[PDB]
Amino acid sequence: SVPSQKTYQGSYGFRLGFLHSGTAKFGTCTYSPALNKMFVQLAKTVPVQLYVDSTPPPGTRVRAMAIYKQSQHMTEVVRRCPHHERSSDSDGLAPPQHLIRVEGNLRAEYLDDPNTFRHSVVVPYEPPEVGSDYTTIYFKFMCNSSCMGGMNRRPILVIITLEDSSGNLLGRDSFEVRVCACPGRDRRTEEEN
Ligand SMILES: [Zn+2]
Repeated sequence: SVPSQKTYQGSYGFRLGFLHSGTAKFGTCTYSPALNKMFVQLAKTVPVQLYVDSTPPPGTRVRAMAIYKQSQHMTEVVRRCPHHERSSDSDGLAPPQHLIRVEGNLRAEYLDDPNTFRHSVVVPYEPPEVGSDYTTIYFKFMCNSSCMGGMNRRPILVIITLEDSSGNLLGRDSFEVRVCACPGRDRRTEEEN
C-alpha cells in the first residue's frame, strides 16, 4: 500500500517552499529547484516552509513520511539502518528506527502505521509568525543515503501531507532527499544531468 505522492494543493492552497534557511548553517543543506531535491548532512537541521492561501481549521496536522523513489523499492519501508538503530543517542522521544525527526516542536508524534508498518512524524499545523507568509518546520534525517542495511544508496521522497484531526487528506506535496557528506557537491553533480 505505497503512499501516494500526488501533489494536491487542496482547498487551502497547500504547498512547500525552500527559500528560507532560517537557522540552518551554510554547508549543511541545499535545495535544487530543478530537481525538487533537498541535499542535507546527517543529523543536521533542515528548514522546510509550508505555505497556504488560507489558514486551515483547528486540529489540522502536518505529516512527514519517506518512501523509496524507485518503483522496485517502493513497497519497502524506509527505516534507520541496523548500525544507527542500535546507537544510543536518544532518550526515548524519537524512536531509533525513524529516519525523520522534527526539531524544536514539543508536540511531535512519532507514528508507526498499524497496517503498513511505515514510520512518520506529525506535528500540529501552526500559522506563520506575525509578518511572515510561511510556517517553518525543521527536520533532521538520521541516516545517510548510503547507509548499508538502510537506504543503501536508494533515493527517497519525503511526502508532506496536511490532514484534518481525523486523518483526512487536506493537501499534499513532496520533495526528493539525499543525506550526504557534502550537499553542495552532490547537488552540483546531479544537476549536471
Ligand atoms: Zn544509518
